[PDB]
Amino acid sequence: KKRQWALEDFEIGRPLGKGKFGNVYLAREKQSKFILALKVLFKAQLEKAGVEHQLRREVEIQSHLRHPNILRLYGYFHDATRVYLILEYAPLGTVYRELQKLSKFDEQRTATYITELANALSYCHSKRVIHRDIKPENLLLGSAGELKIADFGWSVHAPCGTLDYLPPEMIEGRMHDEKVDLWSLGVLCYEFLVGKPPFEANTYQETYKRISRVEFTFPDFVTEGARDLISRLLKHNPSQRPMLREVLEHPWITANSSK
Ligand SMILES: COCCOc1ccc2cc1OCC(=O)N(C)CCCNCc1c[nH]c3ncnc(c13)N2
Repeated sequence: KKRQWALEDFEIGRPLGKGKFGNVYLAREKQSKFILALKVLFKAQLEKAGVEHQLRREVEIQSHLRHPNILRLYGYFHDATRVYLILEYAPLGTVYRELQKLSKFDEQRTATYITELANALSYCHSKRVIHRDIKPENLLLGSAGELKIADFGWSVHAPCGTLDYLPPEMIEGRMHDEKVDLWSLGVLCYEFLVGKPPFEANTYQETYKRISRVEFTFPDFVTEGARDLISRLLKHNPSQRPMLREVLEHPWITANSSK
């Protein structure tokens, strides 16, 4: 990097969101006036949870990712008690909150989100990078409503968390592959259109069985092109899922996506 960062370089503004390990704040770099987000994580929490060194890896990965639909990490630093991530600010907030406000997305908004996700994942696959738990809460909106993936690139542990967004291979304790991200598109496409993710339940263990079985239904208003895309992405067998190019070339995506 070009700079040594300290907290005194930044004027902190209001909280943008509150996470398990800490909060995200609006901030402004004092000398340049550059507005950004600062995500502040407590070291003690990271340690106790056993994710401290995992974060380090994901930050290094993230620091090398440049793409209009991937939230930019500009730098990072620390002090005795906290880690600080210096991020691109996404002024229209999370897709989660947009989904709550609208209850569900129309086909053009969904198709365009899926296209933008798929471009970002395709850029990440060209670097051998994958994701885990891509969820509306981790997807952000830029100044012109463009999707930004905030969820860092995933890095594994040595060889309780929510199951909604995980593919069969992750949960059955099996080998995994970039094709996890194809499963993620399927889950997200469904959730964008329907308003809830497709394997939801009141219990984790029930959600587990639903995913393993790929057991889900479509409400009557979900159209055939959409049912086609979602069903090809939610294949139990990773090899039967399409490639990212096939998602971008799918007639329902091309009929509804903004070009
Ligand atoms: C290990 O860390 C990986 C990076 O993860 C994140 C980077 C940036 C994020 C959120 C990230 O994770 C999710 C999280 O911590 N939440 C509290 C969810 C709230 C979303 N924030 C709302 C928000 C609004 N405008 C923003 N501009 C930039 N970043 C933002 C936000 N938040």
